[PDB]
Amino acid sequence: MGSSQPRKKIFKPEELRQALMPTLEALYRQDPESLPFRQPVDPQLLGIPDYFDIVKNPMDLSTIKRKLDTGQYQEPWQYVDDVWLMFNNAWLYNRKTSRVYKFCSKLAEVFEQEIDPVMQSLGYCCGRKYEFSPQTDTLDPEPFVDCKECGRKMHQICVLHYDIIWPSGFVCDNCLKKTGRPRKENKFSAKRLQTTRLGNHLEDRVNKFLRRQNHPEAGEVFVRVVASSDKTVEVKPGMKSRFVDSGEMSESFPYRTKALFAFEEIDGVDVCFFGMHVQEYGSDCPPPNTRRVYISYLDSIHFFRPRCLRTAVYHEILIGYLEYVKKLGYVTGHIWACPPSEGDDYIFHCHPPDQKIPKPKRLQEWFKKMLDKAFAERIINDYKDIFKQANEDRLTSAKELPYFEGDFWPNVLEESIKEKLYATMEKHKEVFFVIHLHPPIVDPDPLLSCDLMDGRDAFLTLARDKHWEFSSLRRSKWSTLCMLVELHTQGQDRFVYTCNECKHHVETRWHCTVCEDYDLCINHTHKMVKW
Ligand SMILES: *O[P@@](=O)(OCC(C)(C)[C@@H](O)C(=O)NCCC(=O)NCCS)OP(=O)(O)OC[C@H]1O[C@@H](n2cnc3c(N)ncnc32)[C@H](O)[C@@H]1OP(=O)(O)O
Ligand code: NA
Ligand SMILES: [Zn+2]
Ligand SMILES: [Zn+2]
Ligand SMILES: [Zn+2]
Ligand SMILES: [Zn+2]
Repeated sequence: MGSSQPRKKIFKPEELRQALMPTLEALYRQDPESLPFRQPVDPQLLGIPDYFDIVKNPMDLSTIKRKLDTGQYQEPWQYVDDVWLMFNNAWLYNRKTSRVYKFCSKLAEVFEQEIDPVMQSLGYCCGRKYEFSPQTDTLDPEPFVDCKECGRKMHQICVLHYDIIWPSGFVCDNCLKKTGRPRKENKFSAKRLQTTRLGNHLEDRVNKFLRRQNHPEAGEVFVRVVASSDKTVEVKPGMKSRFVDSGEMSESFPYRTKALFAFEEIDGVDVCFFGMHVQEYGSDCPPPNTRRVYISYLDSIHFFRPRCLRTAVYHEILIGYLEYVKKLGYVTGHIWACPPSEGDDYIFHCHPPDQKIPKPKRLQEWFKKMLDKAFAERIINDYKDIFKQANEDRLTSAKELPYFEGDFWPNVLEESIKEKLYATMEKHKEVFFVIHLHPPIVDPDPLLSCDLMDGRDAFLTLARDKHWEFSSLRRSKWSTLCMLVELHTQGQDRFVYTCNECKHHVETRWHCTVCEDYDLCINHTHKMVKW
């Protein structure tokens, strides 16, 4: 296996030592925390024959200092990787309550805030050793990539490099200030996802809302509908033979499901922070589902900036949804406020460890607060929970309850035929909402075939494979970076162009500077370029 990198950056021992050992010194100065670490662990002094069967590679301050003094480190990452082995040996062998487990953690905390700046003016991203959170003994490591001119290794996630975006390879940031080069534009951006009138309504709505507070840290939000597709919900086999063979409810119900996500600009790059799947039952769907929308799933990662605006924006999105479908012609909407099972994530592959999953009452209350200003903003006229609504309308048949795909009710009914039930309704009153917003329906928006977001399973699965975690701000940015590459490139629709006056087909064409999607034939107010 041969090596080439003609003008590599090589660090001479004194360069490395002179820069890196200010950091080792900070660790030695921690008294008493550092004293079990100034020496290699001696299992016969400590009475733990355990150790070398458990820790297959001991490491300690003294060893790292001698490696540093003799020059056994060629690249700084080897120095960094050795102390993390020292910490990792500590955190492993010892119980999470040990004294030296803690000592270590204080040492880890100081090495974290010392190594990052040093490694940065050595031209590197951080001085951290990163590994992906466990899946179903081993962890997978964060990827690295090497600058095409430096040869110096950096965290793929730290510098957000992706070959599909920049196919000429990765080149570092100061080798571009010396190249005179600025980095080519990332054209695979959340904003540049295909725009739709639904998506525009919600981003246009929250955007000046955020200006309504004008907090300095706020950045742009892009809302995009990334998948849209006509589906049919089959009536499940219990109610199957008892209501449709009779002919009182339909065999299937046609709906249009959409998946839609919201992104914010953080540190200059798209971060995805909200996702939702809806079911829209139009005006030719027969009773009981006619003119009804339903929120299958909703999920969130909390890194929205600033956090004192976070939830407000979730609401304005939801508010904007009912505002949008009201006008298109929908009349009632239906929420099942059920908080995530397990450590089961609804949409996003791996939530932050310290993001709290609400108690159902908290989420119920949340949805009630959300609804209260839809009423007040003159948007919906009111809303009840399912019983102050079911028997206000005096429902008595099992066939009158809206019948949605994957909803609770189709399956409680499903094997209540197998074996009473108005009681199983009334226990779960506050988890199911019914929203009154108020001539056929028209979805102006086209259909977006994008299998990845055709239901929540495709996206979760692919992130698990590819370690697109939403665990931290930095991992969030990286899996947004790649989520968007998947949406842009391997979506299932490719585009025929039309010229807005001529009805006609175009390939050669002129496009407006500012119009949302406006081309016109060579065969007007706007500045146009030839595309
Ligand atoms: O930040 P929120 O407005 O998030 C609302 C969401 C519904 C988007 C969110 O909860 C989410 O990501 N849900 C994922 C799955 C889901 O909701 N599925 C249902 C689809 S119908 O508000 P939260 O409700 O998340 O919490 C706000 C504050 O309350 C604290 N908190 C949440 N959960 C808690 C539990 N179990 N115990 C104690 N406190 C809990 C959070 O820390 C939040 O407080 P801050 O001061 O903002 O940190
Ligand atoms: Na342990
Ligand atoms: Zn890094
Ligand atoms: Zn470089
Ligand atoms: Zn024309
Ligand atoms: Zn025009």
